[PDB]
Amino acid sequence: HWGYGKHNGPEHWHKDFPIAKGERQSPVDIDTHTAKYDPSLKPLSVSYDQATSLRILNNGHAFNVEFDDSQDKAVLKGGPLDGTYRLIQFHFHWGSLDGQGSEHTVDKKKYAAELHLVHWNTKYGDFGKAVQQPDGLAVLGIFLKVGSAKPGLQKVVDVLDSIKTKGKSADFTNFDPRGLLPESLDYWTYPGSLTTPPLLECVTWIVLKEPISVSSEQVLKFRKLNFNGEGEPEELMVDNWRPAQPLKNRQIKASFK
Ligand SMILES: OC[C@H]1O[C@@H](O)[C@H](O)[C@@H](O)[C@@H]1O
Ligand SMILES: OC[C@H]1O[C@@H](O)[C@H](O)[C@@H](O)[C@@H]1O
Ligand SMILES: OC[C@H]1O[C@H](O)[C@H](O)[C@@H](O)[C@@H]1O
Ligand SMILES: NS(=O)(=O)c1cccc(F)c1
Ligand SMILES: [Zn+2]
Repeated sequence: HWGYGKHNGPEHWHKDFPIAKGERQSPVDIDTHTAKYDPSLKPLSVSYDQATSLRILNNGHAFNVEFDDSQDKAVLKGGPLDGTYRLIQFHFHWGSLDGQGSEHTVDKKKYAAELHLVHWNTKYGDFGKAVQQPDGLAVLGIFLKVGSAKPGLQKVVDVLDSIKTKGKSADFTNFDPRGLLPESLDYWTYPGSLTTPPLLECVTWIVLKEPISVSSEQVLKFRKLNFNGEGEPEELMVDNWRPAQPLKNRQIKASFK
């Protein structure tokens, strides 16, 4: 099964998911000097005040915080997006050390981790139909650097001991994802893909320029999770990131002059 190890990691994925070598794969390096300000991008609207979180799950690759997406609540609109995209889950990618962990890079810089808030285009009715469409998904990506603690992350940190191994879940109601955002919504955007199998080319990426700061202790607790299930040999859940992929025939646009 796919994973991040030497024998099943990103360099192997193409054998079962040939789109891994496709024309709009993610992540990419964001060259900040070649990214061009796009005056046509509409204002971005992150509207999370009515979000309904439900559960946190260790899926053997990362942990997902899942949201009720049965009606318009937490939604992402504007920017490059045509229509309304509903929040379904967020998760992170992170490293074994603070010097790596992000999927996107900024002028080749790797951050300690990267948060992905995943949304699907409501015109397609359900996530499964959305991932059959070129404009089915929008992922809001946020870099994490290590410094001061992020208060809005601590509830996540503090529940991880209850979902240590693959297949474990816990109730995670009444969590406010607004506490994970930076101050500024300046962003870069480009068309890409899921960064894990099945690597589907359905995503409008919106990557915020301003990182959030998290404490060393917060990210260290991410690294205590396990890729394996209960009773199996312990494999620490670290380095669950895909490296940057070829930009090919794409341009990265900036929301800011
Ligand atoms: O409890 C987390 C969040 O859930 C939302 O549904 C509420 O409207 C917010 O006020 C609250 O902060
Ligand atoms: O032909 C000129 C156009 O080239 C495109 O590649 C750029 O995205 C546009 O910003 C530019 O106006
Ligand atoms: O908001 C997410 C979670 O935070 C804390 O773990 C609370 O104890 C729990 O009740 C809540 O579900
Ligand atoms: N890492 S990611 O591209 O955000 C992603 C991968 C797979 C499924 C999904 F909903 C989101
Ligand atoms: Zn992701």
